[PDB]
Amino acid sequence: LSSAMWFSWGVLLNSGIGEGAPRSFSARILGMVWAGFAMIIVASYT
Amino acid sequence: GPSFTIGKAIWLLWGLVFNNSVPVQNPKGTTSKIMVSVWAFFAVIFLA
Repeated sequence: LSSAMWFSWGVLLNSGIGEGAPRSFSARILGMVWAGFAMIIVASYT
Repeated sequence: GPSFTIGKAIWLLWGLVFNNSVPVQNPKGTTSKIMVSVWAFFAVIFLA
């Protein structure tokens, strides 16, 4: 669904667009890992 | 009611540029979302 794509793009770019809520328990770990990966990528670039 | 305004888009963009800390109101249009994302990418690159 478009909600997952919007959430991923917002997390990567840190824009706040969309209000995606991954209520699935398994999806929560994936979301945290994706946020950590985005933070690591940004820090490495800087 | 408050769908969008010219004075609120400026505030949202200014907040996005400066690390996106201040609260903002998201737009209600699919087309505007792409522009917001591109502006966010530009802001992150500029801050870095």
